Parts: sequence; structure tokens; C-alpha cells
Amino acid sequence: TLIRVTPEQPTHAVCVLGTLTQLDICSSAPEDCTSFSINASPGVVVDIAHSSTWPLDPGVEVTLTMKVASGSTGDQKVQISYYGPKTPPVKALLYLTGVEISLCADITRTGQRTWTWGPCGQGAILLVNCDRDLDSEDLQDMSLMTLSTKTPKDFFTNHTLVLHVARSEMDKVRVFQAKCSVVLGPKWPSHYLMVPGGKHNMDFYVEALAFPDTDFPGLITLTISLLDTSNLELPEAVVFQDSVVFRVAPWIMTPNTQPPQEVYACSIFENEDFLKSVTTLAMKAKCKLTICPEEMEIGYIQAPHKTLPVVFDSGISGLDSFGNLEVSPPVTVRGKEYPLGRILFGDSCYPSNDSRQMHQALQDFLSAQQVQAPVKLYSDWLSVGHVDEFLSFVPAPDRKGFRLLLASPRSCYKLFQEQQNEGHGEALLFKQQKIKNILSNKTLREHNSFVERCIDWNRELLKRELGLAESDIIDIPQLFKLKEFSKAEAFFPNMVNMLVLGKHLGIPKPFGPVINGRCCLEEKVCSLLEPLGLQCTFINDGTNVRRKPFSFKWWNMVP
Amino acid sequence: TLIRVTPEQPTHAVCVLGTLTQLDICSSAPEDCTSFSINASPGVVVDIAHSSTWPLDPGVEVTLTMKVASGSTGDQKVQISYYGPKTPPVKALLYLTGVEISLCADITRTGQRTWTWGPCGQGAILLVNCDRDLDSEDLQDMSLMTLSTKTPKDFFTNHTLVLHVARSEMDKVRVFQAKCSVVLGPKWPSHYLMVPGGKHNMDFYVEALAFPDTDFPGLITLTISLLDTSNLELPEAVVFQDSVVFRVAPWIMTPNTQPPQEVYACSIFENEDFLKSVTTLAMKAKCKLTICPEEMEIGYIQAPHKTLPVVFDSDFGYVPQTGGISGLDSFGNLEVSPPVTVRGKEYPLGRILFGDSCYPSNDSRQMHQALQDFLSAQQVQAPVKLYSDWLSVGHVDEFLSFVPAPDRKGFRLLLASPRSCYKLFQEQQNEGHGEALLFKQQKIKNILSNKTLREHNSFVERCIDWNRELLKRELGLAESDIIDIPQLFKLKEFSKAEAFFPNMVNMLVLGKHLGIPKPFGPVINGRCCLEEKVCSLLEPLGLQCTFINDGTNVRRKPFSFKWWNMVP
Repeated sequence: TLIRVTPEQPTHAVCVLGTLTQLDICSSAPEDCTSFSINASPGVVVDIAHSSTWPLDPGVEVTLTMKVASGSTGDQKVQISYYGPKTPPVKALLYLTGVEISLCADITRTGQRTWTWGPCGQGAILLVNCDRDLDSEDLQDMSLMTLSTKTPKDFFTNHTLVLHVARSEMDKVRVFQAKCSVVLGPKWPSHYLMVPGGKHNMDFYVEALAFPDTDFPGLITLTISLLDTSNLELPEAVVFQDSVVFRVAPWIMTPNTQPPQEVYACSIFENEDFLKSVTTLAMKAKCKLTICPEEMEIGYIQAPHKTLPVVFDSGISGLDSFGNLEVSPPVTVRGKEYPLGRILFGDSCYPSNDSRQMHQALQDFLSAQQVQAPVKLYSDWLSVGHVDEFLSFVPAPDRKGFRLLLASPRSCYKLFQEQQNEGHGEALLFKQQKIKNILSNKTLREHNSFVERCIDWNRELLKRELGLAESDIIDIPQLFKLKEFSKAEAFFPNMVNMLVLGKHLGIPKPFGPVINGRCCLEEKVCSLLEPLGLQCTFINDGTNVRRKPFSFKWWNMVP
Repeated sequence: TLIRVTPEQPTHAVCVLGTLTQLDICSSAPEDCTSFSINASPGVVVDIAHSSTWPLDPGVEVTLTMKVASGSTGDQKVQISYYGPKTPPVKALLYLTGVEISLCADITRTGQRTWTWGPCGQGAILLVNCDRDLDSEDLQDMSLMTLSTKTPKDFFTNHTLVLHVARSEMDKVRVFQAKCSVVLGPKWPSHYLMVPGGKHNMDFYVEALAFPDTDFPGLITLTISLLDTSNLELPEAVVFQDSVVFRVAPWIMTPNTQPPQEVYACSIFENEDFLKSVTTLAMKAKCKLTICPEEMEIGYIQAPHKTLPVVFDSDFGYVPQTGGISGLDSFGNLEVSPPVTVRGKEYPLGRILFGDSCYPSNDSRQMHQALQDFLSAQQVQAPVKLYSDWLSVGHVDEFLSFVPAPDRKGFRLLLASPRSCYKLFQEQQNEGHGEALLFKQQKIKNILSNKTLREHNSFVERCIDWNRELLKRELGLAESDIIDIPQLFKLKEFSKAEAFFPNMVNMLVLGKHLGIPKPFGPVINGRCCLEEKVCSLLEPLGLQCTFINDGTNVRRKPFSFKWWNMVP
């Protein structure tokens, strides 16, 4: 700020430690003036920012700061002298006064005011309080704001400290003083602080109320202001202001390759056959299987002090379900490394009167969480319309680190022809049809060509939207047959959707052809999956799999 | 698209140029094959990624493309000679075919296929059809995209081409297929283009319907899809897809420092003397004064086709809340700074400044948020909030304004500073002639013997100092570029500030010629003292001032700096 002084009478000024208070000596100068000498207190930082006896430049900023907060009203005073050849120097007095006002927060991102990203960047992280709540848990889920002012005892008789936020971001932040006392929030964008003289520390804890959205660009700001108030008839004037940086935590979705922590079940009560295999699997996996004690997708928000998990659930189309919403492993797309995955979702290739796609609200919601940029897919030609019915990710403890199982009906034809060319071509599937009875259906060949053509489009679109390669995709046999409105469906029960319970998993049984008392599809999928290092269990086939939240924190990427 | 070859029979396909033709080699491989070979001419651009014994690698990439276009089916032949150790070499066949597909437009931000800002960006700007506006006339002002298809004639009997926009973007693009023409717009998301085979060129004219706003970042995309319908019962299969991207041109405001092209007037009063002075002043400025025969800001949406002037209001181009609004969000509040440099970020197109309070409060006033989010969507001009609620008018131009100056950085900011008025009054009374009458008439010694005025007046100087530091940090200004205009302020009910005598800074500027309202000040030596100072400080630089007893909107030239060359 600027203060201007009149030589005929003393006046009162205030400088805050840390800011360079500008002083102009020329505009309000005495009538005749050409040379200046500074004889000031040793404790005052009086610098010059733009002894060579430089003349009175129009704009010559003299920066002023003082360190030691006083005890009385304006102990320190400053005087200037101006020596010329016309008369002895004239005098000006300034009643200066030091104070210290500091607002420190989670500056190190370890646990400061306007939202900001950055792996090496300044800004605290806010956990979204989508629930309405003490003690340690409050100390550990809200960010830390600490207020420290060193002042003269009677200094705040004529001064005031005010704490405020911008009016566009007022709705989605809230701060408590330390039941909890509301300082700011959706209703109060500003407040005045009651700080007595000397030292008084009042601490604040910060929370949000919403996730990044379309109408929420990505700032929440804080600014501290100092008011000069010496006269009771004039409006309040400002002397000091600081404005700095903190950011909100988004929502996240969890893939099927993380080491699980807790898995669940449903209520169909076929568990005695269903949950027997999965229960023995969890005993093999040493995972804690609390079945459902008695559609729902599991994510987590994180801060430097907490990683509280959350769950979400849901003019309705068949492509809007979360089964059409599948998250890739930690990925790297064209240099942009998404350690939190790229959400993958299916819609049509061109819209028409009959095309289907997601609600734009949901796509924008996943877009606004710029940690996971979504990807458009093509799963409209399929009758149900989900991506999980033809794509899946399974853990890979070697090579690249994750395996994409993709349905491919053309390897099924290869195997069926191969085992028919071995003499025993009368294997019974499931009515029951021979291998010849299926290889002698020309309609199936054309249906298969059409379905594989639709598959390849999605395939290419994953290889470009996930940074994939030919070595990272493995094909599983699955024949397809069309239906009403010429929509595709699987021939035998789907084998690409399955329960990943670790490095060993559960796949539904094919109930297919029997080869010397064994199912050929089963031995093939085991010869294609197990050598990588997995173990597969086969069962007649509702399950939600909570996993360990990522070691990577969302604030360490550059979106 | 992926192409798969089965050893039982060869497969025919159409390979559109622009996609590296990928070949699948593992899913449908022969039962005894472990290696295979290729046969083609040296001129063929064959792309292989690991004769020569190429085995069945899990990640061997095979992409093929051609150096010509085919209007005749299978003008080139490519046999893939799989070779087996104990099996005679089986040969997968593929009669190559390429159609010439061209989606040509103004795609260097000059209206991956993406949009990037900067002087060397990619994209196409479209201008808003804010008018209520045959085929020969609109070809110059509109954006025309050229779709060139060179395909065999028999294609479009079992193939269809489809143009479309997303199911969120229809109401923001209208395309005309070169009166009434609905291709894809407010009601139609897609169009089945009836394209005769052979070689054919197609033109579309594109106009918007909305400016960048809160919900619209500004980018739109248009995609053409090439399908396949060989069978009449099964669904269509996509063969190729191409895309282009546009951005809506955003409205740009106009500062008070740009050369004039058309000055406008309003016959609110008779003001014959004012009118004669204005026409004399405009003839001195050599501008075409268009009197209206019986606020509104005249900007421009600059595009690489035309720079249509834009009328923004609360002819040219004309671009709401039910009620209960406050008067201080009017358009006199929004003033455009010249190009500046703020904390490193440099703004060639200006920094919009407006009226608000320094800290939000219950009695504080601020602009309607709609304009703030609007001009924020205009990422070209990042706004700045200032401390100008301490007046009862709340307009930033009531105490500061930018005048042209051929010296240094080309602009000078007049700030209404109380304290120079008192300084000059002190000097004039010190020299002796301190009893001249002002204007209700009051004396020079009387005001200098008024201390209440010195306190209201010093408080206003404190507010001016705060806003001065704000401009030094939010406009990157300096202390030497601020002329302290002598001007006194007073307070009224609710402690709001007002001008005492007519404000010399709320002046209608029409170039270098300052139409300053008359101060009606003390008379000494023949002239007015405030007039004396303003003539003794501006004239040594070269300005010319005329003092009228004061509704003049001035359309001005564009900055000639293309908006698509800067990074928000």
C-alpha cells in the first residue's frame, strides 16, 4: 500500500511484516525539494525499488517493512530531511507501527487457500464432506488453517482483521474455528476476527461440500485483509492483503487389478453353490469375505491426512449402467500418464433416431474429475450394451502388468476346426449340437463376421485410447448369435465377465463340449491364462469388490 | 478397422487412405504355420515392426498404405505368402483399394484434428450468425468445408456415408448443403448423404447459434462416417471415420484508447453549442460523425474472414433476468484496460476492469455474475475486480481512465487525485492571489481553511492508493504512469463519494482530442486554475483539449492482433 505524509503535522501509519509497503515522497512533497537523506531506525527495512544521488524520479518506490510487533500504539516513528542550497532541511514525521499477521495452512501438502494442482506445486487438499458429522477424526479429515498475529495490546482498538472468500466459490468451502463454530461456508463469504492484543492463536479447519463439476472450475481461494480505521465517520480502508492456494479432492473409481481388501456378495441365495467356490477362493486368497449381510460402485477420496472411501449408486437407456462404465488399470496414454486410470465407456458410433449413449451429465461428471479422462467406446450393437461383456482386465504379475481379455469368436472357429480335423468331431455342447453341426451353419459364419467387425472397431479404439499394443490383448473364444432388431448376444454363457479376487479368480463354466471327460474351452482358457501365473476356478455363472486405494495420490499428477 | 484373413478363402476389403492398414496374423493362422512372407513392389510403402524369416511374434506390427487412389476396384494386388516348413506355402490374398477422402477446411486456427491455441495452432474459427439472415452471396462470409470423395461407382449401392454432430452440440452448429436446408442442426443430429459414386465434391456452410458461455468451452466437432451395408438384413458396419473441429468466435470489448471509425450521438438535450463543438472536434479528428436522426459497447468478433462489429447491450450485430436488478451492474462499469503485463501473464487484448467491493459483505455491491462468467469464458480477456464501491455510482471510469500517449508504453492513466488540487491551491495562495472565486462560488482561501474537506479528501486518497496498488499488481502498472488529476470528492447520505465540481476524468474521448467537461473553477490571470494545470501538463506532450458543458458511443478499429494467436 501507499501512505502519504504531511510535513506540518505527524500522521499514523502501519506496516505489516512480510509485505513491502510502498512510500511515495514526491507527489505530497514540500514545495522545494531536490535531495534526500535517510536517517531511520536500525530496525526498519527501508529499501528502494524501481548512493548515486539519483534525482527525484516521478515514480520512485521506497519499500518499508518493520519486524518487531510493538506493545504500545505506534512506538516507532520515522523522519526524513531534505538538504538543498536554498534552506536547511524540512521535517516530516510518520507514526509507524509493526504487526505480524500470518495465515499458514497445509503448505507442504502433508498436513493453502485457492485451488491448484501440481506434483511440485503449492496448495492444500480438501476432502469432500458429503456427510454431516469429533476430536481426532475432525483433526484428521479437515485441513489445517493456523492464524498467528503478534500485536500491541491496544493496536486493535483502531484496526481490524477480516477473513473472506470469493463469492463464486463460497458455496463449496466451509471453515470451523477451534461444538464446531462456523466461520465461513455456503452462507458467509466473509467474517471479522476478534483478536486481542499481544498473542492469540485461533485455529480453523477446512472442508468442502462438492466435487469438481461442470459449474465448478477448480479454485477455492483464501484471502486475509487488514483494515485501517482511525476515524469513526470515514469508511474502512485496506492496508494489507494476502491470497493463496488450495484444491479439492475429486471422486475416483477402482479397477479390478488392485490387491483387494474386502469383497461382498448379493442376495439370490444360490450362494451355497455360488459362494462355496468364492469362499474357498478367498480362503486361498486370504481375503476377508464378509458376504452381503442382508448397482453400487466403490471409490475413494484422499487428502494428506485421510483416505476415506465412498460409494455411489443410481430417461433411462441400457447403456447408462455401470457395467458399461469400466476402469482401466494405471495407464499411460500418449505421454499423459493416468496413474488413476482412464474410465472407458461405450456409446454409439454416430447418433440417429435409434442410437443410445450415456446421459451427458454422467460423462461430464467423469470428465470434471480430470484425474481420469473418460474414453468413448462402442457397445451399442450388443443387445444388453455393456463393455464388460466383451472386455476385461486381469492381474499380470509379469511383463507389462495387466492383461486385457477380449472376446474373439474367430479363435473359437480355429479350435473347433482343429479338433474336428483330429477325428472326433462329435463332441456334445450344452439342445446339443456337434462341432460339424455348428461348422455347417453358413448363417452363423456371416453373423460372426459382422460381430467380429463390430468388435474390431472397439479393439482399435482401445489400442489408441489406452496406449495399448498387440502383446497386451489376449483373445478368449466366444461365439455370437444375433437377435431382435439385429442385436448380438453370446452363444454359450459369457466367459469374459468374472470375479477377480486377486491373482487367482473365478470364471463361469462354459458347459461346452466334452473332450475325454474334459471341456475343451476350459483347457484352452487355462492354457491361455494360467501360464502367465493365474489360477482359474470354474462355476455356474452380483458382487462388489472393494480394493486398496492407490498408493499414488491424485494431487501428484499434472492433468 | 481390423482385417482378418482365413486360409479357407481370401477376403476383399476397402482400405481408405489416412489409416495405417493394420493386419491380423495370429487369430486365424494356419495349424502348421509358424512363419509367413509378403510379396509387393519396392514402391509400396510397407510398414513392418518387429525372406528374413519373420515368425509369429505376439507384437509384430504390420501396417500398409498406398500412394494413389482407386476409382477402379482392385487396381493393386497383395498376396501374403504364408510359408510352412512341411506344408506348401498358403497365400492370403487382398485386392487393395483406396478411395480419396478429403475433409479440407481452414484448419490452422484460421477459420488428431485437435484445437490448440497460439500463433501456430490447428483448428477453425466460425463466426456467430447473430443476425436473422442466396447461395452465391453467403459463400464469402460463411465457413465452407470441402468434402471430396473419389470412390468406385458401385460403392454407394451397399455403402452409405453419414454426416453428424454429437447429441449435445446440434443447437450450436447449422450446416447448409450447397434456401431451406436441414442437414444437421437444431433438430437433426445426423444426415444420410446421397453421394453419387466416382469423384464428387460437396460444400457445407457453417454458422453458429451461441457464444462461448458457462456451459460451453467453445469447441465443437463434426464427423463423417463411412459405413458398410453389403447385407440388407444385418446392421451396418463402420469402415472409416473422419473428424474436424471448430471454435465459436468470442465477443471482444473495445477500450477507450482506440482510433475512431464512427462516432455516435444521442439527442438527449438540444445542446446546440455541444453539438457544434462535437462536430468541429470530429472534423478535427477526421471521423464520420453519424448523428442519430429522431453503454452499448461496440466490439468485434475477429475472424480470418471478416471483422463484423458487435453491439453489446444490457445496426452491426446485436448480442435475461426477470427483474429486481441493481443499477450498478450497467455497462459504464465495465472498462477495458489496454494490453498489459500482470505478474508475468501478458494480455495483448486487454484486461477488463469492473466495479465491486474489496471484500465481500452483506451491503457490498458487485456486477451481475453472468457477465463475469461470460467474460471469463472469453478467456482472451481475463477480468480484474477492483475497489470502486466507495462511490455512489460504482463505475471505474469515474476516477481513472486511459488516454493515448505517444511516449513510452503508449498509454497514460488519469487518476482523480485530491491531493494535487490542494497542492496547487496552496501554491496559488502562497504566491498571493488566493481570493479568486470558483464556479456556488467559493474562495481559494476558504477551501484551504476547510479541514473537513481535507479529511474526506485524504480518505478518498487512501482509497485511490489502494486501487493504485491494485492496478500495479492486477494491471502491472507503475507510479510514474498515473497523472494525479486535480479533482475534489465529497460524501453524502450512506457515506458514498461523489464529484464536487464536474469531473475532468469522466470525459468523452474521440482520439487525441479530449472533450473534457468544464471545471468551472477559480479565475486567475484570465484562465481557470484547473484548466491552467491540465493545459500545462498535457500540452507539453501534444494533446489538445476542448471544454464542453457535459451519451457518445464510439466505434473503433480492432487491435489488428489476431485473437487466435494468444494462449489464455
